[PDB]
Amino acid sequence: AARDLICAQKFNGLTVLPPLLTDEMIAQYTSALLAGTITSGWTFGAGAALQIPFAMQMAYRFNGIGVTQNVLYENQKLIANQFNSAIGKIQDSLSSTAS
Amino acid sequence: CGKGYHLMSFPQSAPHGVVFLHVTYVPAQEKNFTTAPAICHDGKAHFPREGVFVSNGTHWFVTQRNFYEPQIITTDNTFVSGNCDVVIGIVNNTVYDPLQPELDS
Ligand SMILES: *[C@@H]1O[C@H](CO)[C@@H](O)[C@H](O)[C@H]1NC(C)=O
Ligand SMILES: *[C@@H]1O[C@H](CO)[C@@H](O)[C@H](O)[C@H]1NC(C)=O
Repeated sequence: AARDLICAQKFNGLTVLPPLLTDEMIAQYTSALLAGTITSGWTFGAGAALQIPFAMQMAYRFNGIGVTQNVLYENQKLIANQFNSAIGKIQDSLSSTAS
Repeated sequence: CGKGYHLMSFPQSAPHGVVFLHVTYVPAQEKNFTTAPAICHDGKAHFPREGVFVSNGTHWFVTQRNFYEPQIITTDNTFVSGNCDVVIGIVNNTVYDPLQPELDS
């Protein structure tokens, strides 16, 4: 009794094809990328994946940006607290603001 | 440019375009090791300068990141910072000093 525009545009030949990649396997790709970038560092993007503990990988990233790795290991809990608070803040930012 | 760490590139002419040859570096054969973030000796902490601490199970070696060559832990390739009570997972081993056998003789 209340016709929407989808049926009206469907009855004039304007169809919409479905995408080949649905959201399940896109989510599988993102899960694989997250698992690689946590448990392998940046080695999996060049050759094969190698296991590295996460604190040593963060020490490598700090040595990359210009801070020697003794600053990390004496301040690891502060880094973890700030990271958890940042993830919670960005979750609240996506929950509140819709723009 | 290519899959892996990059070394060079060679262009080649083509009809209506260009063809590249990205020579690249790929590691091949792997080996498991047991690591530790630092080495405790005399109450102070030793860290790798440019490398990583590995162990085969009996001895501890310092090794560069993308190729396996073992080296003895010395004061020349390590720098000291802090104590042993703030790092997590530190193991106990000696630290060699090259000045001691020179002063002994
Ligand atoms: C290292 O140990 C794991 C655990 O069993 C094993 O699956 C793997 O084949 C070993 N070797 C390499 C190169 O990862
Ligand atoms: C290293 O030696 C100290 C005493 O020299 C000891 O208290 C400590 O537990 C040792 N480390 C480990 C991992 O056992």
